[PDB]
Amino acid sequence: MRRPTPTVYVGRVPIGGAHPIAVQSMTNTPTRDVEATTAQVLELHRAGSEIVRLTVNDEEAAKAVPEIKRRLLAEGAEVPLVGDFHFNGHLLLRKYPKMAEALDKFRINPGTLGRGRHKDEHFAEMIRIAMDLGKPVRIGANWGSLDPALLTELMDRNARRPEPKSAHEVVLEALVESAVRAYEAALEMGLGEDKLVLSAKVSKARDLVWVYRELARRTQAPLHLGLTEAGMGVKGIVASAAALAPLLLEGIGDTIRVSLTPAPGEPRTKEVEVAQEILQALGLRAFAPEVTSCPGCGRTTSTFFQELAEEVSRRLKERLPEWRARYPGVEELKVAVMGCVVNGPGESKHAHIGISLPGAGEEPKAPVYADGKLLTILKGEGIAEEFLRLVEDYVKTRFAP
Amino acid sequence: MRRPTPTVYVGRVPIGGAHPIAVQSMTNTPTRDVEATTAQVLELHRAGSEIVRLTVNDEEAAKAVPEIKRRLLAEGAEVPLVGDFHFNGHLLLRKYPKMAEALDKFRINPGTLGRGRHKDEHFAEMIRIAMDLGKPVRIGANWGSLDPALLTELMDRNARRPEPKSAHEVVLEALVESAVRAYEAALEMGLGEDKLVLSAKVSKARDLVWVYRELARRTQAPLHLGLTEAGMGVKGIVASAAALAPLLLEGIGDTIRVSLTPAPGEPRTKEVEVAQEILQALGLRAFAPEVTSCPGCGRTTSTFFQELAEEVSRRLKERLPEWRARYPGVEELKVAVMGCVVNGPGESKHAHIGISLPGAGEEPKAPVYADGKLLTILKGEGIAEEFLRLVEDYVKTRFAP
Ligand SMILES: C[C@@]1(CO)OP(=O)(O)OP(=O)(O)OC[C@H]1O
Ligand SMILES: C[C@@]1(CO)OP(=O)(O)OP(=O)(O)OC[C@H]1O
Ligand code: SF4
Ligand code: SF4
Repeated sequence: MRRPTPTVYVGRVPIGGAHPIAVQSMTNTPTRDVEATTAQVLELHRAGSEIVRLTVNDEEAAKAVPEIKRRLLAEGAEVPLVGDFHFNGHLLLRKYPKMAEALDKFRINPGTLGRGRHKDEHFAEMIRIAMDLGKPVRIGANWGSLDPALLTELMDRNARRPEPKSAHEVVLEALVESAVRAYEAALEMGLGEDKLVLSAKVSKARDLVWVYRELARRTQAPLHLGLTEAGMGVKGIVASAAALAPLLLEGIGDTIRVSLTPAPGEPRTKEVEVAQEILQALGLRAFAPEVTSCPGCGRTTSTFFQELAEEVSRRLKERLPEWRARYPGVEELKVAVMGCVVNGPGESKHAHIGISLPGAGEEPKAPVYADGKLLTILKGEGIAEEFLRLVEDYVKTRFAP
Repeated sequence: MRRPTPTVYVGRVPIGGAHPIAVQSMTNTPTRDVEATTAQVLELHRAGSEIVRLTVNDEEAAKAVPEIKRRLLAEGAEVPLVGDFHFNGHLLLRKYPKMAEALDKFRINPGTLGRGRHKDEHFAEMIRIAMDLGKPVRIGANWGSLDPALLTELMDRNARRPEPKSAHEVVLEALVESAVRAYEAALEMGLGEDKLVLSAKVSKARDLVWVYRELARRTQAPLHLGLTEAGMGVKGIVASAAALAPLLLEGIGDTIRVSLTPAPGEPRTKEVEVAQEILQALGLRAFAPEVTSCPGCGRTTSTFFQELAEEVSRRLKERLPEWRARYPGVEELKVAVMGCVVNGPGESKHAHIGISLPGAGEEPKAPVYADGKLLTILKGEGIAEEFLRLVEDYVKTRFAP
């Protein structure tokens, strides 16, 4: 099912149909602040961001990039950096060659190149720089910055149809056309297929699915997939997952970014967490152990069940750094915590290891299952720490080198 | 695209292809606690739960249901109640007819009916009760409680194939077969097509999509769709949305429930919120105004942007009760809050009303767009309260009766 694509290396990270779908993010510190940006790149990388983007918006930002890269390399952090260019990318890349060389990838937006004839020249200049330095490029369209000349073109084509489409449908058409035309122009200039990634983001899920299906049909490039401007909190999380899932299940998408608005004081790493959860939920990557647990209902005996589930989740997170170093494959661990006999044994048998608490009407004992069979039955006090010891014993055996 | 189905009324709430996809939830208080359960049914309903399920697990639970229903009706709360039966449903429904009459729907699990021959008799008894009272039924299979006799049957059929499938694939087959056979048996007994809903839940997203596609092909019934045992926190939210979205976009699903494990002390209403967000993200329902906002990046000028986005989201939530009463259609409101000129004007033009803050390099002014055109430009202090006044003025005009 995975769409075949050429491989594009973003630094040491390969993107494309033969490679795992890469998680990426973008900093939100001012790029001119070397200390703050370096720190956030590191933080994002440590959280799971395999590629990190930073805006390169003005001369002060450009001047900071080589120093950011130097500091990352000094700690052996080889996380690739993507520069995000708008309006003046051709000028910054021309004027600051050390910045152009320090970056691992350039992002161009076909709607933020300039006016009229200037747009093609600016484009060309950026692509020439990339070719000269052997850098990959993302041609990233976004409907928040759609090339107006292209929109008018397609509106006029639409108006000629026997059955014109809606204005909204035409905007989607223009967005795809913008990406596809810029992709083909870059190819025609001599930028290699191993150096082009495409995106074309919109902020509504159903629209994103239409767009990406069209991009995937009309191009061969690896695709950077994300729902732009997803918003805040649960809404932003849900919309992001709902938009990406249909496309990922159809084999479309080579790298993802989750565009969450942080709440004031919420860490910028949250979007990385959500990206990882999307991929893992769909079986496309394994990053860390996970917990399958029922909602609980009036059959569940006390607040113990919710406490135990949370304690297990916490413990897995705490053990992971050590486990990752010792036990190959542990990222695939699935642990169940269940509230009663209705689904508890059966769901637990589908995990690597699971506990079925006794709910209402049951004898006060908790069977524990591993590899689909009864392992033991726990009773009394301290069931949580007993179970967590059995999980540790399980991991040490199952994921032994 | 919506799959056509007969209409099944769950109380006053119609379920099926001609009706909006209904949000449902399940209580987690002990059903025997009348006060606690009534209160939680009300809370869930007020949060958006159009249908509420409660376990009816033992005689004490059964005895409480008529009193719960009576209390709800005394306040004019017509929220339909679904009784969740396992193991002893035939006995409780027989012994407590006032409970059977008080419920609006019975849920049966074909894997929790009993042993051997007893399973068909128990089934039949429950279906007979439902027919006698004119109640609808959900036949709800779950792979945590899969009928073992059916699994063996299908394992033996599998073993005879020239190319047997995996054990995991056979479990999925058995789950679908369990639901389909019980559905057909209920039809054959004389339960009407206007009285049968089906589910067949699994805890892994990709599996849920396979299962529901099969259920949808093989049956005509409205389908209750949910990812069972989704787990806690962001993982549970993401997995739920990722599993449901592909199916909802294909037109499959007539009611949903989100199976989140609450954190200790987290309200049971969170699953309702997530369910609403799934449906609204996909354009299938509109419950309340929403905010489209960028992630912010190093182009964004201060923590003001995140604060403003959050303030707008909060204000919309606070205004909604009044707005819903005054202004028809307001649930469809889309408001944008954007961090800079790159995408700010364009995204704002796609909302009903939006603000584009000035980011780095820009003059300290914030254009505001409404209905796709410039409405005003804000400057100075108090931009948040000015914008929120313009949102109020907008709503009063656009959503006027
Ligand atoms: C930074 C921007 C600029 O176009 O990048 P995109 O890749 O278009 O989209 P997203 O990742 O949602 O980030 C916000 C955008 O403003
Ligand atoms: C209550 C149970 C019982 O089978 O209901 P289902 O509808 O099978 O699934 P879900 O809504 O995930 O709730 C948990 C289950 O244990
Ligand atoms: S497994 Fe038991 S306690 Fe958990 S939600 Fe299902 S019926 Fe309730
Ligand atoms: S709209 Fe501007 S501030 Fe917001 S993420 Fe995009 S480039 Fe950054």
